[PDB]
Amino acid sequence: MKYMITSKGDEKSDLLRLNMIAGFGEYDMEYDDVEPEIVISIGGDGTFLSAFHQYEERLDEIAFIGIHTGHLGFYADWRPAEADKLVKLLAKGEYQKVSYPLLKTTVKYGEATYLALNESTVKSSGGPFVVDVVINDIHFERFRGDGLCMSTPSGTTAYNKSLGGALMHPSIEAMQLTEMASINNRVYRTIGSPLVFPKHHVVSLQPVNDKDFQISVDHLSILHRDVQEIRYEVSAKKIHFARFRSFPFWRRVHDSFIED
Amino acid sequence: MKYMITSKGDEKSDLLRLNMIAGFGEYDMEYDDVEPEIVISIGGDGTFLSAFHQYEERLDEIAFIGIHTGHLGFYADWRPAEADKLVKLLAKGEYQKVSYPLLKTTVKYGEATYLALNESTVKSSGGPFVVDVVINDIHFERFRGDGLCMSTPSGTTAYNKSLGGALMHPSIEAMQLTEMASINNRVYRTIGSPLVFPKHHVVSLQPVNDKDFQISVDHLSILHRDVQEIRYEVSAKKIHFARFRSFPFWRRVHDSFIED
Amino acid sequence: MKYMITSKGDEKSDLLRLNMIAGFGEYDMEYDDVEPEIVISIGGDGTFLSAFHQYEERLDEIAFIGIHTGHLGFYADWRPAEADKLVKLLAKGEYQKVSYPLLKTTVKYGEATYLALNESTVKSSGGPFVVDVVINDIHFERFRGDGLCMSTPSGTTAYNKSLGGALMHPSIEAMQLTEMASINNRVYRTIGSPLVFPKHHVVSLQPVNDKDFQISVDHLSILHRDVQEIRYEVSAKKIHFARFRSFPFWRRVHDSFIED
Amino acid sequence: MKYMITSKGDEKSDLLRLNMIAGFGEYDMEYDDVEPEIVISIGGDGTFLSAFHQYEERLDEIAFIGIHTGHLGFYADWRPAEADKLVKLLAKGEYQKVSYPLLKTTVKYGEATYLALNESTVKSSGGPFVVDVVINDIHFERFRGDGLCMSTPSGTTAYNKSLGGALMHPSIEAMQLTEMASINNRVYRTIGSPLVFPKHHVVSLQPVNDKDFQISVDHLSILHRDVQEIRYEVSAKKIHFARFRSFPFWRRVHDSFIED
Ligand SMILES: [N-]=[N+]=NCCCCn1cnc2c(N)ncnc21
Ligand SMILES: [N-]=[N+]=NCCCCn1cnc2c(N)ncnc21
Ligand SMILES: [N-]=[N+]=NCCCCn1cnc2c(N)ncnc21
Ligand SMILES: [N-]=[N+]=NCCCCn1cnc2c(N)ncnc21
Repeated sequence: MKYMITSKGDEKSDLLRLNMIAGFGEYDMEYDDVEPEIVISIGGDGTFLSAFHQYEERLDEIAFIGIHTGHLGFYADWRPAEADKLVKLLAKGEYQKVSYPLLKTTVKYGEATYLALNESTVKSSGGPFVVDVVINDIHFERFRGDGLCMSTPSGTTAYNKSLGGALMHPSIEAMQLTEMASINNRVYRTIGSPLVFPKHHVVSLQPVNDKDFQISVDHLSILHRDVQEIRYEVSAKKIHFARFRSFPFWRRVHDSFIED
Repeated sequence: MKYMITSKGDEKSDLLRLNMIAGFGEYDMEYDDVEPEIVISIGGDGTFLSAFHQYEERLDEIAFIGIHTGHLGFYADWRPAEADKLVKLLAKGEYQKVSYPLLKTTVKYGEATYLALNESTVKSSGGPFVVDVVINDIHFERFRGDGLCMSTPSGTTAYNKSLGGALMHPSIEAMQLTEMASINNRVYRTIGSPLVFPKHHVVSLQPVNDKDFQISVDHLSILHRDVQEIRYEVSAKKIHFARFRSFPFWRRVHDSFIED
Repeated sequence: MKYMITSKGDEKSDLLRLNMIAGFGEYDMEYDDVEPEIVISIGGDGTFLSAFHQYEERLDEIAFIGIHTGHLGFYADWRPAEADKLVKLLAKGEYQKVSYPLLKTTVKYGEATYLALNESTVKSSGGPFVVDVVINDIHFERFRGDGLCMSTPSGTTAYNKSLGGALMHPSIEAMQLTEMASINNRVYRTIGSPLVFPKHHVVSLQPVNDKDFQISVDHLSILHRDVQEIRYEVSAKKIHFARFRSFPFWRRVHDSFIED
Repeated sequence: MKYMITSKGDEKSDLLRLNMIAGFGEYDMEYDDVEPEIVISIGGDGTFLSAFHQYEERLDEIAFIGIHTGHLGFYADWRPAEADKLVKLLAKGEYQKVSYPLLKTTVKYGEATYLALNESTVKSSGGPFVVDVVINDIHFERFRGDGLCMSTPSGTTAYNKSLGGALMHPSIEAMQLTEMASINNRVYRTIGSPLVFPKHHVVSLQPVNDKDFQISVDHLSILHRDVQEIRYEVSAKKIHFARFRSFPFWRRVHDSFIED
């Protein structure tokens, strides 16, 4: 059973990484960042996202685990001083795997798929943002504002939360769309409410004038030219976590936003 | 196969009801409001809610169908002039049944269960509303404001929508909690975001000073004294609709809030 | 120069009141709760509101001052341990007076005026809340929801803030109206945005079906039957504070909601 | 008394412009786009903003007037078919001038002032947006989100409205700040409520890491590097409108967002 460990690169996370590799050396555990089976993130949630995207082609073969050196994270939910007990149970242990749903983002020109852990956003490159929203091949609305954000269940606690979106429990295979500063007068009308779509529903964005958009998936932001369709749906692929303890999602929400 | 038809009582809905009973008389269809198998609502969504609560003890044995004489409703989605084609297919037809999730509300003193189609709300009888929120036996927050609203998937388009809640597709077995004018300063903290809970999750409300609350289930509002716990969870019971046509939930949302 | 002191009634505020009366006795300062010139509140903001409404017929003749025994308040902005220095400067001192705007609320039947320090709210007695909104004799909208709240500048930090309202600086003679869980579909339309009205603007509420409303002014809540019009405007009367120090309104907002 | 007329450039507005110049030729009215006294905008609100910024150095010497060829605008509030009656009263008439407040935006490096009619916004060039907010030389908060928007009274109906801001009547000399998708957890805290500042209050933005910002004034968007301070305050300069009729601001709000 192979493993690898990424670090935030600062003074604290690098020294915590070298002490776990030394601890993992007392066990016959091979370090392999090429085709690992246990990926360990040390730092914050952004480090976990980078660690996730580094191996998004082997999601079935990998069980993730995150350690937080700064604040408490939603994916990095392991205190740094608890690493020695983590190394012990992650070696000689069987534990159990927990899986979360993911978001597929398809872009067509005149196809490019993506996998997101938190959210995927769309904005305009310069001019005003105007798109028609199609839900299962039915025109629902014509949005105009700053943009739109489609979130995963676990990602509702991120950017989705800042846009008024609802926090969904990760056991629900769904995706949530939220609006960014839309225009609503007697002429232009958007729904306003966040929308939650189940598995096997397809939300499609279609341009109306400008065909250049600034699509961002998680932290990765990029620019697309002459875009024909942006296609959202819940991915069949799932991330796999490795849990040694009961840390409820609703408890992580509490400690992060209420008090801890 | 028995049937019954409730009416809004006005001049328009009563005459539409008598023309369907006459149409149903050409077929060997017995009218029975005691133990029917097909309940028909004529009027609005409020008439459908009353028709629902009139037979919430025979939900498996009943397939509902609603006709709207005023506006377009979410449960009453059949144009009045389409009643003759409805009577024809509802008699000699097999159609297909569609089921939505429901909400169970338990109240304990020193137990009383309820079934809601839209939402269940809690407020205080006079004084300020203060409750502790417990999620699966874990204290999540101490709310203080006007009250709280727990919504069903199909009920997100009602009161839940007015509170900033997200609109969920009815195929998702879940419930959504939304806040009513909460207080948030450096001392008192609520989450603010609407919360979506899956099946088999229990949200419990517990008093902090006053033990009298104005609990309302759908339209039925009542007052409870010396309350110990308000217990929410997704009911195992489901309502059964009878669909003769493709009318997507997202299309009903469009026609009701965008344009029609 | 006469004075009086009200108390929250608890063990802490009553003992703090008797130590100031003893301190005020070393000076030739007459205690008079009939026609005072300096009203002192000890406890919280609710105690200050009661102290305000106890003498709302002598607002020009009174300069208010509040002490907070619990949390920090917006009107009770004096630490309890700073009472001896307060008694000293309030006796032999000239200080300076600060004035805030107030809200006039007129109710007509088939007239009853009120003065509010924070806000005045309107709801329905049982049935749905439906009112037409008239602004300077021009029909602006037909509201339907839970109710409406009209706030004073200093009251924007209270109930107005919980309804999404903006926080106005008290030096602005204005009033702010905010909506309570309104209904908005393709048929019924409200503005949604909080509205800020200047001096000499009249916002009038007019019933549409039910003519019974639960009008509340600050903490005082009451019920009115067969109501014809609810009339809002900025009062010409102003409350008078007595400031010995620089405590900016924006600083009080910071300490109350950010950190202190 | 000189005059000039700008056009949207389309087929409809250009032909409406040439018919007014011909009408203004029957009167001894000199056309002068260098130093006019009456500026006329034909098209939309964006055309009025460009017409405003074309002469923001002669605001006292100019009384503006806008005609709308597309929708109804807030600054272009004159029906196209009413141009002949406009030309008549604008020539031989005295009318009356109406003045609105404006927003001053100062940027310092290691000064550049601006005048806005609607709003001024700040965002980050790439990285996360983090700024400290200083109000009259007092640190109020440390914002982190997408950005911030400071609005004028008449501009509250634009971008400010899309951010949850309140609509202020133009007779109030003030400015309103609204937040753009801020982050709020147990660590990072923003006020959330829109803030309304009176005349002679200074809101200052100060960077925390990145010193490059995408400042936008009305429609004009630009990029600033190595920024030290962004300084907001209500300008002493005021725009001057020329009104021939009673068109209340609250009525323009009604026709634009409710119905017309
Ligand atoms: N991109 N970036 N950097 C900002 C990272 C902010 C914290 N954060 C990242 N993911 C999150 C998540 N799923 N739930 C809650 N909080 C999260
Ligand atoms: N109680 N009551 N009367 C007011 C009824 C208002 C309309 N309405 C009722 N249920 C609804 C629902 N599920 N989705 C959308 N709209 C609904
Ligand atoms: N009614 N009551 N009790 C609840 C009192 C809550 C605190 N509070 C009262 N006035 C306030 C005000 N103007 N600004 C901020 N906070 C205020
Ligand atoms: N920049 N740009 N183009 C978009 C212009 C949108 C309409 N609009 C411009 N100013 C406005 C204002 N003060 N109140 C309301 N609506 C306004």
